Amino acid sequence: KRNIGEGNVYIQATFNNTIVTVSDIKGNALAWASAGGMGFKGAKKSTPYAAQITAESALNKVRDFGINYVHVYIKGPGIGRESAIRAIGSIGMTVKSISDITPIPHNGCRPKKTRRV
RNA sequence: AUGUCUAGAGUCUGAUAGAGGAAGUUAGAAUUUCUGGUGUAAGGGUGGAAUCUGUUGAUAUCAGAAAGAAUACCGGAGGCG
Repeated sequence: KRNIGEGNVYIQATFNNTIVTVSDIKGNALAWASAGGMGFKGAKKSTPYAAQITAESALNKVRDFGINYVHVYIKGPGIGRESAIRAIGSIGMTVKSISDITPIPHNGCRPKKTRRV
């Protein structure tokens, strides 16, 4: 039984999966959840509905860590990232900032090759 | 074969644009690996799966260190050779 008050919620929303981590301001992780862990599999893992369920389950995991004050971090092009933020709002835990940490290189590390050569 | 001229072509003077070339320095983002924390059962991937990765602590997240390669935005019915 601890009280933190402040916190962060990281959300990675790629084309295959959604991962939601709830962590301190320092960044130390309190809990996490994922679409694969929420029982979905296959294309369901990347639908906006699965993102909504994953996020709200992640926060329900941490109902009793005495936090109501979060910074949202988003990366990835997934369709339902807005749904993740919307569900975080729907749970009633208030947000103070929304950010993106999507890595944009300065042209290094030549990427993968195209599909269907 | 020997002269003459300046409009062709050059030299000199002045102005000016440019990823032109070579050599020597420097930079940050991102990625990977390694080390140290938080934390748990998935991660990853496809039309759909599996191989693979992960309970020897993954993925995710925070901090530090190292190396390599390439230079987003400017940036195009551009510029130079």
